[PDB]
Amino acid sequence: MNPPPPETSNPNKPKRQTNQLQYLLRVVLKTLWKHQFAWPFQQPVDAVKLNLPDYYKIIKTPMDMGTIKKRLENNYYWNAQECIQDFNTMFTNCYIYNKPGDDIVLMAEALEKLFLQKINELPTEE
Ligand SMILES: Cc1nnn(C2CCN(CCN(C)C)CC2)c1-c1cccc(Oc2cc(Br)ccc2Br)n1
Ligand SMILES: [Cl-]
Ligand SMILES: [Cl-]
Repeated sequence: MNPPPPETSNPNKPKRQTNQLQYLLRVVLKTLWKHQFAWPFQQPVDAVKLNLPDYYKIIKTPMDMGTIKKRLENNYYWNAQECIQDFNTMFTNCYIYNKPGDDIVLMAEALEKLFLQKINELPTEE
């Protein structure tokens, strides 16, 4: 069975809108989401429908761009580092579960390269 998705709403959690988080939504997330390789990463892994009974035995910190998108749109984060960590968790999970040269890994690698290019221009906090 699938676990509940990562949290995207939590009223008592401290949270902010910073200019860096706005950049992560308007530039970084937007760039990755439109890419031809984004689709596997646009929602949590459905281990039931993909017939992956081992996925959530192996991946204990799941993350995906649908969750990140909801977090950014709901202003769930305190800082940019927390969101950057979510992206890095997503990529790392893909590399942990899959094998070098798999199609999904080639896709994650292309998205990660673009991610790195965009976060190099993360603005100074205003
Ligand atoms: C994210 C993410 N991380 N890992 N995976 C799967 C894990 C299982 N793998 C099976 C084949 N291995 C054993 C060689 C495929 C990749 C996904 C994911 C998420 C949503 C859909 C999706 O569908 C596929 C995408 C591609 Br490209 C290729 C096949 C499918 Br099915 N994959
Ligand atoms: Cl399953
Ligand atoms: Cl493959």
